[PDB]
Amino acid sequence: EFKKLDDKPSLVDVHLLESKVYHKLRNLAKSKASLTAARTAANSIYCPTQTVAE
Amino acid sequence: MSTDVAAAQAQSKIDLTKKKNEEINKKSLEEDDEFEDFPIDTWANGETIKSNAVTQTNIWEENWDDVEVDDDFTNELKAELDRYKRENQ
Amino acid sequence: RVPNYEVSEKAFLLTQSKVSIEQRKEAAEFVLAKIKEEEMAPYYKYLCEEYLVNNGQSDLEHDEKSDSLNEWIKFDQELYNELCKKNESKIKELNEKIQKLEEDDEGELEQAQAWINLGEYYAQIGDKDNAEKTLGKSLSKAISTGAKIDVMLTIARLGFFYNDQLYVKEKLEAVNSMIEKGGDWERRNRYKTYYGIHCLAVRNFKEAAKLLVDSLATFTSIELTSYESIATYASVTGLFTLERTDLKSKVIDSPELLSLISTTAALQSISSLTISLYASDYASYFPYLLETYANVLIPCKYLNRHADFFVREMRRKVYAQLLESYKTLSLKSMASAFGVSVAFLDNDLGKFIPNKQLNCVIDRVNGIVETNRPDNKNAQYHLLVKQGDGLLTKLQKYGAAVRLT
Repeated sequence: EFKKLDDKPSLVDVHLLESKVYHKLRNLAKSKASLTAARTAANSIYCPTQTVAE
Repeated sequence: MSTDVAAAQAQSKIDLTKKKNEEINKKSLEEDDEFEDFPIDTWANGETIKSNAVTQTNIWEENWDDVEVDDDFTNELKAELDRYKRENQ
Repeated sequence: RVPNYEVSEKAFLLTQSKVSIEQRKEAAEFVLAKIKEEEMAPYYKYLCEEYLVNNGQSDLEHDEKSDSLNEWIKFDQELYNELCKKNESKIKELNEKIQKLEEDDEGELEQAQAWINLGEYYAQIGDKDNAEKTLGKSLSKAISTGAKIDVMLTIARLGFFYNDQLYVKEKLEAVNSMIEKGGDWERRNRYKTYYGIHCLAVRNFKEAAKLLVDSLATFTSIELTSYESIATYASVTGLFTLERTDLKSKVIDSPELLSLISTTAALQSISSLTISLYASDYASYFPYLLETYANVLIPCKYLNRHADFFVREMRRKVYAQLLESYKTLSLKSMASAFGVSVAFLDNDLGKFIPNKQLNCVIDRVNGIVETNRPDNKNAQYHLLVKQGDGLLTKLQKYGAAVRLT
């Protein structure tokens, strides 16, 4: 629903959680796919310290 | 019917008019087709043409079965028995 | 369409009596429920046609058996009266509505689509004969290629519903002709899984193995059994067909299997077997063998025929990999590895060895097992010369036939 309404600096966080999820289920197919996503979301720069550290 | 692989002997031969009578003769030489004596001889219909899965009907591929003994009974008796002997050692 | 493969799958459990008592009984309750709702009363009676006075039969519709552990199959004439009421009603109403759509004229589109709507009802109530006719009229009238793929498949699904494997067989040759003409990928995924399950039901697991890996990566769920079931089919084919290396690489490079972990008993028993087999642990290989038997083959429609074939072949593979790694083993060392006594092992080896797909011999007095399986030039020689006799033989007969004619 927030792909339709994306204007949030907050979805960088969602992307990072998802990547962790998939890593610990042990698939790298979509662990990889989500890390790329979060990185694309952090190109426009609006991230706290904590967010980049993650 | 067929003999051997069905397509390998089916394509090989057909009736011509020249050969036709001559086949009839080889059958008669034997005396009967030998597939109308066999039902008479059992005195109803067979009982052991149903003995195995491939024997029953030729629609499945081979499974190389001829004993029909389930192996799950014998394997459970093996597992449990080695374990008790070792435990009470 | 969709409820149909659930019913068929549950019913299968009542067909056997080698499954657990408590698993068959919950499954029976389910089936009665959808007998009422989905009108599955004709298929209830069909199970009784497939016994004749065989275990699983206790029916009050016809003959009954008291050696059955099934007792939840017992019909009523309440079941029968409820049927005639429902059948009669539904059909009269729904056809009437469909008839008016044919009357309103547009040949390619309106009529063709009206003809599909009959085939869903007849599929639902599990009559193959009436479904085929009405859906035949649809195919005859020009419609989109995807639709044609859908409808041929729909017919082929009624062959797995009754379990007449041949019925599936014929019809899917028609999919393979229309798959490229349509040239659609949506339904390409579905095809690979259907023809996959066909191969699964017969003894050709090599074809299945190549089709079913694809099924994991991308899945369409229409008219196909639940996805946890599709993982269980993939693991069966991989273990049976492929050897250490290929098998190993396959289940580490399939994320789909790994992200799902265990989620039903059948999936768990299959997955356990897998790890033990390539990892070279034979202690725990053997409990898993027993476990697969109970919870994987017997419940599945398409592997219950192979129940015994499966255990047979699997003991050969395990032994093959072991024999590969050793020049010699001692029988006692080889027994301790499995977790089975000394005498227990000798029987098992001795059923495989004269057939000669284990290619080892046993010095009994020395207690060693020796391995004289060639992998050299001598091995290649054995393969080749056997094929070359076969070339001669093929030319001999076809030669003779043409010279004479």
